[PDB]
Amino acid sequence: KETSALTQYMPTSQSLLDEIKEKNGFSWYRNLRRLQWVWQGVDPIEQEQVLARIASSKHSRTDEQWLDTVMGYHSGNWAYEWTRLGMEHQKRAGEMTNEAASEALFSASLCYSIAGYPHLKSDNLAIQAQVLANSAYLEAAKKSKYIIKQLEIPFEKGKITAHLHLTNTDKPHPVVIVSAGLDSLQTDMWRLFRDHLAKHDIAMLTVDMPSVGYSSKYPLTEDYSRLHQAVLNELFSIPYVDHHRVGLIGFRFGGNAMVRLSFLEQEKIKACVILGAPIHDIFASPQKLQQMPKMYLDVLASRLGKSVVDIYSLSGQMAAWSLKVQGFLSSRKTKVPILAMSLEGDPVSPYSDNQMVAFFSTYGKAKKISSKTITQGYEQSLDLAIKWLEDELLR
Amino acid sequence: AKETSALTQYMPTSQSLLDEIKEKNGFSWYRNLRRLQWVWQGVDPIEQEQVLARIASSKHSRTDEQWLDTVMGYHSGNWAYEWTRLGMEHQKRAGEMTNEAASEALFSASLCYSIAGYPHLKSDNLAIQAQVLANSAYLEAAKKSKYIIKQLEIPFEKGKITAHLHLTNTDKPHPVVIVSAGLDSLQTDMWRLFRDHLAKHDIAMLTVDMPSVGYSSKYPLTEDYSRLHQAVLNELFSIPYVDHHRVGLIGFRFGGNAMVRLSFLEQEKIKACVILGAPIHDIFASPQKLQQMPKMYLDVLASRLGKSVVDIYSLSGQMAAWSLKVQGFLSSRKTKVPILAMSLEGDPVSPYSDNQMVAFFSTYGKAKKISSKTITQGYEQSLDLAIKWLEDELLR
Repeated sequence: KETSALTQYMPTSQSLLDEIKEKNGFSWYRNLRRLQWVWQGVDPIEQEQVLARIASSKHSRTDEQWLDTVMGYHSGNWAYEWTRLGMEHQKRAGEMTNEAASEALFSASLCYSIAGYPHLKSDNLAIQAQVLANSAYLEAAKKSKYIIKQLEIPFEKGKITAHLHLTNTDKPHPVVIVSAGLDSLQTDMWRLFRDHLAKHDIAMLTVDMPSVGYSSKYPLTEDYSRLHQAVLNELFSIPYVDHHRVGLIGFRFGGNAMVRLSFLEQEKIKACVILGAPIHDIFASPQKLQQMPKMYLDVLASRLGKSVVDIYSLSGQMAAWSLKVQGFLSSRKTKVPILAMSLEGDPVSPYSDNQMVAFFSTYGKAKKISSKTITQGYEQSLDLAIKWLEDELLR
Repeated sequence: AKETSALTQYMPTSQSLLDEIKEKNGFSWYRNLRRLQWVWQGVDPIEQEQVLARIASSKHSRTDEQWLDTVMGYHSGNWAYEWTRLGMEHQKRAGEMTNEAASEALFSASLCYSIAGYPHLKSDNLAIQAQVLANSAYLEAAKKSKYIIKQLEIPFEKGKITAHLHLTNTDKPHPVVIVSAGLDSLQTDMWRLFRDHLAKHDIAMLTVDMPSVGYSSKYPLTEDYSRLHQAVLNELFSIPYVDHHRVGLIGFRFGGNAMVRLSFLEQEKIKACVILGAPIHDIFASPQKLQQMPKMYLDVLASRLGKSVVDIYSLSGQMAAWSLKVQGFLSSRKTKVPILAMSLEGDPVSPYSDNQMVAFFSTYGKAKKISSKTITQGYEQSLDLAIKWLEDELLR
């Protein structure tokens, strides 16, 4: 029961899947995000090594065309190789100083998360890896000189778990609420804080979208930005944060959620940055959704709790996740300035989607993270985005 | 993230009592290591020593420096931390091994993750997450095993009961043994029992957590605490892999209390029952003895009974309801089920008088006292006696 075969599809969808696979010609089931995972903290060379071991394995795969589908839990297996790297980081933290061990443990946590990626609900190995990601992160916080508090907010018969990151507790700090993509965990953004936000005593408060990680028991529903509203409403009682200086950062669908929030809570938000967020295109165009890779569809099916999946039907009901169809991107612009960006060629977040967001935001801007230029590309774009958000917050 | 030994809340005079007896005993451990030796039969001695030395050697702050296993927080020296480290090593080695060896390394990993959470207190978050690691590793081990392990889900009281059916094969219906570990152990803690004992005669093992424990944590531990095992017994007719006409029961500690009770309630579908270290009457009928039990023992009782603040005086009084004698099972007529009741010499939880009582009220029943104090001899002897008793009835 290897990851890529866990999700079941209807006969006609199996045919569609086979065609998309043939058209793509990709050598991987999973969508590889090597650049982003490096930005998040994975060493390029260790990544190369892990992926090469996955790629070179002679063990049987679910689909030989997909290098990352070695079926048994042993060398070659995706979860296994990534878990081995995480363990290597975690072991080394043994006789290190607290700071160096803290960072070694944060790296361990990311490796475990990637090991479980895309985090399908039914994936036994991913479920276990998520635990490992969490324990590593909490061990890392134990050793860190920064303050990391795990907050619990009661909501709809359950509790929302968020992590607040502070440089100190000597005054309210402007705060940035962050939410990663549906296939990421809230503990995957330590670098965002340590290399950027921390530089100015700007706190980071991470939150899992409904159906993800700590929020896995909250269904998505049409009101998928609700856990964030809940969290926003609790800020006033957290003395270490300045609820008057709240910024937002959303990745992928988390970004879609941050835009919604930017309209719903217009008067309480200072600024917002979204990266690679699906805003309208993919959701309002059935055929486009019908051309997405199986991994992306397995995630959507898993988060929505679809047992046997019918892509045709699914592609039809997603239009509701379009912020244009919802009616946010049509009439009045939001007072919240929004910086919307994504890498060139991203089918999930086309340039047009981000142009839309900027148009309906007072002072909004849509930048395209370019390639071909390394020193003023990915890393620089991220940097500027970051800088701009601060300015809105610190100013 | 409170440290395990500090999670249970006691009323001032109860804490006072706890402090007097802890001071009187002068024990160096919160957790009962002697008790843990049942499960430790699955982990290598050299590894036990190494994990325990790291825990005891730690310079990190403890809730109580008298109890070596109470290092606070998730870092070196912490109990869950150290055992989880060993579990991870085994898990890593498994991926480099092949066949049965790989299977066994994952079973070792699973058992280590389980030990990490011991005694599995409800509000213990590290233990809860360790339980997830235990369950995931157990499932990966089953996938690698040549033996068959089926996770069953039985609908009950607007819920589901999760049980694991272990089989040597599914070529024909097999005699089966329903098992219940204590209130401080998980149903997945018994791979050894099946692999090294039941398996030789193709006897299947069906594990089930008692109410308030593991997979059955959401089921309150009422007075009818044998109901989940009773519901599982009824599903047997529908499981073609088992011979519902050849069913046995093995109960460990409080689990044993539950199997005796079931042995009286279902005298026709149960062909034999064995219990080890089961608290049948003495302790629950003596509040004075209970009041002197170690804190970990009481913490477990309080957690399973779902108490918010604990009053040892009232709690000791509440337990009388658990005596099988007080319940009326051990008083009138004998049960037709053959019950073997045993415990080790000097168990303050399961005295010989307790087991003699059970044997008396059992037709062809027998009580036995394992005069040993060493685990090596006490385990093999008691278990060897158990399997023999079961085989005679079940392989007939």
